Parts: sequence; structure tokens; C-alpha cells
Amino acid sequence: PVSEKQLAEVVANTITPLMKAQSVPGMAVAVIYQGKPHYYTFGKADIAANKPVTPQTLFELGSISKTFTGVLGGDAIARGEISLDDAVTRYWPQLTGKQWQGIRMLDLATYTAGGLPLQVPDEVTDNASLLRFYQNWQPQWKPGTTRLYANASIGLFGALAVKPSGMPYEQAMTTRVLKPLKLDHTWINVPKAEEAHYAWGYRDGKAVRVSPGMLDAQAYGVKTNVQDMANWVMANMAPENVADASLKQGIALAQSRYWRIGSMYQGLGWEMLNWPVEANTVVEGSDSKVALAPLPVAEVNPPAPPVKASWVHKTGSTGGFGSYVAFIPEKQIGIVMLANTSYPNPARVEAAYHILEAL
Ligand SMILES: *C(=O)/C(=C/C)[C@@H]1NC(C(=O)O)=C2[C@@H](OC)CCC[C@@H]21
Repeated sequence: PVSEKQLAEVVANTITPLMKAQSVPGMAVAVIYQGKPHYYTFGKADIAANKPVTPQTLFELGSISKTFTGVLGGDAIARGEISLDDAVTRYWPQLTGKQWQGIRMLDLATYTAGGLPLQVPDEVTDNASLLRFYQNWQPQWKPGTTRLYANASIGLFGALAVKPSGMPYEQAMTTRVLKPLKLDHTWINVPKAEEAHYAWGYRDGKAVRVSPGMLDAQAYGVKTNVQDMANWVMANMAPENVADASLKQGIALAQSRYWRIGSMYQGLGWEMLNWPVEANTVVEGSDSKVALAPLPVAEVNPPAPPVKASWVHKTGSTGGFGSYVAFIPEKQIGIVMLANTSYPNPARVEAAYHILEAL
């Protein structure tokens, strides 16, 4: 098999050149292999302070936060609280606009509502304005025909999905996903006492961190360390090991195939491609020109339950952070790459593929 010594060389020889080429200050990596996570840390979390990256350093996950959103939703579905086939309106009777008529919770969850934009406008600062926004939105496409990557879409699915529980989103997440999985250093809002662990992001020489915004916890506001993230990946890769019945089901639902777009399949948060898949196919869908383009979908009805022979992944970025996670259930291997610099997505998947290919 692969030796620990060999794995360390593979990780160092892949990660060290990447950091130098992409000028990334710090990086924390976890490689899941043979039932155990292996940690590798590099560089700095804060240049000014000269603080090294450690397995406790907190990185902004950006869109990888959507995997937590998906699982939390799947768990609510498994509890009988929500259904993906339900009209959005069942959860928001105030959304009276007739354009929402045939739009389901599935569409919000999978960016398939019909043209919801990338971001919730900055002018949207509260509930009543959020209503104004969706109420005046005019869909470019009919529901279930076009996938357009949007925080305005999945962010609303997140808010609405926790409504029947009676709990605010943050408490629903902590109570039903984070605490049971022992993700004690995973935060939507980082306490004052945990702040010294929070790395600084770096853009083009400026120290940066994520700013607030409507539906941020649902779409891009989660921060964690590489330990919690490795254990999160391990729960999603092997949910047979998750004791909570509905949480086990929610994990499955988030890795289920709802739509096919080219060579990939849309889940709830997670995205998948059939394994074996070559690097060039994964890398080519990594591009922003592609990731952000509106594309037609082929519906999978009924949705297909998780398939073990899959490359499941998700990229995430904020102004100062660049993260990526990928695992193959069939092979029980996975990788987590957290970084305090948003470097090119294709570079992320290339390195992840190369090291996983070594296993
Ligand atoms: C998820 O990480 C995410 C939310 C939409 C990040 N948004 C942005 C952005 O700058 O608007 C990026 C881009 O990386 C350039 C494009 C894909 C999504 C991500």
C-alpha cells in the first residue's frame, strides 16, 4: 500500500510548489486514508504576527459552507419536516408572486429556480427587503431547466428549511449537525475567545476576512479548522458510521443525484462525477467561466441515491481564503485543502487529484 513516509512526501512535494507558485501564506491539509485522517500544515496564518498554521487554525470555507446547508436540509427532510417537492411558498406564505408557483424547494437547493442571481443584493438588509427582492424577481427560465450557481437560491433554501424546526438557522445547525458530529470548532460566528485561532486572509497583499451579508451562514459564512473539516469529510464519506438516524439519511440525501449538467451531478451542497474520472474533466469544470455560467439540466427523477463510485467535491472562496474538499466513497480516501489565499480553482483540483491519485 502507501506508506505514511511516502504520503508525507507526496503531500509536501505537491503542496510546497503550489504555495510558492500561487503565493499562499499558509495551508492546512488533511488526507483521509485507511480509516484515519493525516494532517499537514504549512506557512503562516497571520504574517504580521508571525503565527504558524496549526491543526487548530480557523479558515473561512466560503461556499463549502453549502455542504453543511445541504446536510442540515437533508436531515430536516428525513425528520419529515420538509420535502424537496414542496413549493417554496409552503414555507413562506408571504411570497405571493405568481412567478413562484411551480418553483420547488429542490430548485432553490440546486440553483434551478430559473435565474436567481449569484448574490443577494447589498441593499437587502432585512426580512422585509428580502421579501421585496424575491417578490420582484422575474425568472429568465422556467423552473427545472437551467442551473445558475447562486447564493440567493441555496441561501433561501437554507433559511426556509429550518423554519419547521422552530429554531434559528445557527442553532438548528449546531444542534442537529455540528454537536452530534463533535465539530466543536466549527463556527458561523466565531466567539471572542476563539479569535486567536482565526487566520487572516490575504488578497493582493492586504489582510482580509469575510464581511457580513444576508443569508451568509447559509451560503458562505462557516469557519473551521482542518480537524473538524477532516471529521466532517469522514462523516460524509462513510455515513454508515453516523449513529443519528435522520442525520445519516440527510447525509445520503445531500450526496444524491438530482440533475446532470455535462459530466457532473448536482447534490445538496455537494457535487459529484462518476468515478473513475480523469483529471482534465474535473479541472475543466473548475473554471469560473464555467462554474458561473447558466447551463441546461437533465433531470434525474426520482433522484438517484448516493453512488459509492463517485468523486464528490466542493470548492469555496472568500476574498482572502481558498478551500477545496474531495473524496471517493468507493476508495475511502479524501482530502481537505484549506488556504488563506483564494488561488485559482483549477490549481486546487489539480493538486487534490494528484495526491489522491497517489493513494
Ligand atoms: C463559493 O465559494 C462562492 C460563492 C458564490 C464564491 N463566489 C465567488 C465570487 O467571487 O463571487 C466565487 C468565485 O470564485 C471566483 C466563482 C465561483 C463561486 C465562488
